[PDB]
Amino acid sequence: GDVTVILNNLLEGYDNKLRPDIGVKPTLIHTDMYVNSIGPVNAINMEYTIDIFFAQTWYDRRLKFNSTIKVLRLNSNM
Amino acid sequence: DNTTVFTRILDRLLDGYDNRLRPGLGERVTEVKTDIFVTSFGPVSDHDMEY
Repeated sequence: GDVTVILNNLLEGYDNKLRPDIGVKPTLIHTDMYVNSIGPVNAINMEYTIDIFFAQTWYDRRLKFNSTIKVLRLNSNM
Repeated sequence: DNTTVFTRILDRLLDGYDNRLRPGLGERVTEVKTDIFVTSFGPVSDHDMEY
């Protein structure tokens, strides 16, 4: 209901071609890695396989809202 | 001309519908009932430890 309103307000007038803080300061990104498995290591091709969950977190002051909802839990749609 | 009435039904279903929100987001937990029918249990690959 009102999560739709929050989402529509967040994206209205929003440019995803521009990183947050485009001309102010570098965007700081904190990264986490969960390693599901480190696959076979074939020396023939000098390569190895790895399966991970790759987490990235950063601040976007354009994605700032005020509501009783504290976190928006979304899928890949957005 | 069932086409127009059914087109209206679908359009009304998708009007004001937000697919970024799971059903019952506000006041419920979405319960998904799952079921698998295996049409073929493929070959098992020992070398890759997979099937």
